[PDB]
Amino acid sequence: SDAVTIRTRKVISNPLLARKQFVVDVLHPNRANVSKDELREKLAEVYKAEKDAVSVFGFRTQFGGGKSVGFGLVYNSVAEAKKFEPTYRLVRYGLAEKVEKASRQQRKQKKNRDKKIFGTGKRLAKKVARRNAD
Amino acid sequence: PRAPRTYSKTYSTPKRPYESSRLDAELKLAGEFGLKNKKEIYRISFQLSKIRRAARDLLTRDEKDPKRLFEGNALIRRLVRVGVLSEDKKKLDYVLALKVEDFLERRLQTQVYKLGLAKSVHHARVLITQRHIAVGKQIVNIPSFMVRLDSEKHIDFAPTSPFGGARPGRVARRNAARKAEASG
Amino acid sequence: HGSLARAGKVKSQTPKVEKTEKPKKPKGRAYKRLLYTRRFVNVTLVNGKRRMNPGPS
Amino acid sequence: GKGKPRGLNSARKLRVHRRNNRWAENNYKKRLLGTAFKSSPFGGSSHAKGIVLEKLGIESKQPNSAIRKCVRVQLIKNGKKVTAFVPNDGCLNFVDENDEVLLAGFGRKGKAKGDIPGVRFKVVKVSGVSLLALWKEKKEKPRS
RNA sequence: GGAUAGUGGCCUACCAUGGUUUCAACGGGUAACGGGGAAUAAGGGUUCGAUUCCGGAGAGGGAGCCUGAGAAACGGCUACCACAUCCAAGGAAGGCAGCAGGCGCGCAAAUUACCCAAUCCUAAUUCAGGGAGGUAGUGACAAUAAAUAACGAUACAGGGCCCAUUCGGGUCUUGUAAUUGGAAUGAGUACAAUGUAAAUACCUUAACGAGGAACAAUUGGAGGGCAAGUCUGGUGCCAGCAGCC
Repeated sequence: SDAVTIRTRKVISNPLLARKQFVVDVLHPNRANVSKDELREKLAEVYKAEKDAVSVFGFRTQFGGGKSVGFGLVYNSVAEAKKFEPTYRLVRYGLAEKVEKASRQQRKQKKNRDKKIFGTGKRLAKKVARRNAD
Repeated sequence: PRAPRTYSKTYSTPKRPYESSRLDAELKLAGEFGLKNKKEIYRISFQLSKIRRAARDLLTRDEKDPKRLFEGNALIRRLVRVGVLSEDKKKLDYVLALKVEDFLERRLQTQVYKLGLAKSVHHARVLITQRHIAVGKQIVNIPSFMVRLDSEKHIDFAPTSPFGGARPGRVARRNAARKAEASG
Repeated sequence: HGSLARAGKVKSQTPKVEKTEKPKKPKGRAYKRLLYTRRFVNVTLVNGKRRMNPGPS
Repeated sequence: GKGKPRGLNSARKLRVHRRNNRWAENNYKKRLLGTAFKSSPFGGSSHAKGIVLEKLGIESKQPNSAIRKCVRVQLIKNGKKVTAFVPNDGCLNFVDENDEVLLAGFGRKGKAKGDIPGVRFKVVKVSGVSLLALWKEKKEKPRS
């Protein structure tokens, strides 16, 4: 790009979650938009921590272009990020795997199934076998 | 459950519709200040009516009345901030007197025309809505602006459009491709 | 006089004429521009009382 | 003098006197009695579906001379018989019989509009097909 | 005195005959839940308020009750009434005025979708669950902004001023135009990033995207109130128009 000049604003250290938080602006002219991974590597080298440790979310583009503004958040390390952050944030960064599930309606259906069943099920299985034998 | 969003209009239709004097006056205003809508005209008249009711029901009160002081100073402050009022006429009777023409000349489109980036208020309109303008370092595409005079000091063309550079044009590149094929 | 018939008489009996072609007119602020430049800088009909639809006189 | 008392403790006399005079007023009466809901055909509703049964050739009141081509309608929710002015030209031929038409009022709040006596209501649609649309051929009525 | 968690006709035993009323009791009606408020106004006021918030009532109509701190619970039981289902006819299971969705009623009202990412709540509890809630789909209910077109030169017609050397120039005008040219982005396609739980939209910007045949703004109305035809054709108190005349 041409002079992104990523600049942080309102920085503050929160030692309780053991992190530091700020609202950040990038100035991109002659340029469609920055990317999240680009922003993360830039903040990792300007604040020296790690790429998988620094985080970002938001980044609305100001009208007409020429700049965007969002929230950037660096952690004390990768392990701190992994333990504290949400799974959706980790998986959109690529640091973890989004566990696959079915539809919520299907989870509720199987929930109703094993709610209508009582006990483990082996006895009912043997009973249904002995019943459907004839 | 979600607390309901306030909404309220910013215009009011005429009490009595068909008065040729009124109609010709607001048509005069639209065709000289480059407008599309008697809606917009009513809107400006509604702002003027709002401030006029405020001015009346404030100047009704005695001097050194802290209500009069506070509300009149805030009205003065925003009127000087927008430039509809001057920087040396603070006696509240000019506020009683002020004009839809004053509001319209403080708008952006005819301001652009006075600054000379248009050659016609309609040209100013099409430049505003096609975003070949910016008052600060960010583009705006609304005629109805009520400028704050820092914009006035800071007018220029759109940086991210020709007449302020950075690109020749969509149809410019189109014509260039045409001439490239012709030369080829 | 037994006229519970004849409905649609003149609408059926009318000689069908159709709208001639013409360019699409200015829209919106352009229309108000046309109205201003027709009514005021065009001084075309100011005889005594400013007609707007002059019948052929 | 003037009639109306003036004492500082007679507001009761004032309200009850005013109550009687409001009963003498027009719209207070029919509103508080619910004539629109108990005796009027619509039931105070803005419109109403209906089924035409036959045609009527009401002549125009004086000073005028015409025949107004209205119709006879029955409602559904009520089952009351209503007359209705088929407004425009040819629309009667459009709305011949059995049609599940829509009716509304004239614009005079329970009275007849012009030289059209006995009629307070008119037709606006035909089974979900508008009469102006039929008249200008922007749409067309399902034939069957 | 019983009952209540508690006062008290709350209920019982005995006793006195009282209590409310034209300052509208009691009975009837209500398209009556009340209120914070909404429309509307010089003042006074009138009308509405089912409806996001507060307090009430109800779970098809009534009655009863277990568990529990808290229910007269209904997404808890028991019976009756009216509804309605599955039957290998012996029997069994239900209450969408919860979210979607359907029939009917009508003038009159959305998808049988995605997510717990937020806002909160619950549990033994950070971790789970939540049609509470958020997202998207339908959506011209209402509100904000705002495209549909502009600009230069070429053929006519002007107004100041210079020459006042005739009606020659008109320097400059501002419109009239089967004149001509450019540049100028948007609607829509977007590669993409961003958006968000995942998205789809907004904003961003590549690449593609007008000369009107282009990308085509309708709805009312022209005798008055009430602004806008003494125009053309058809009709002939017929058809029809018109809120009032």
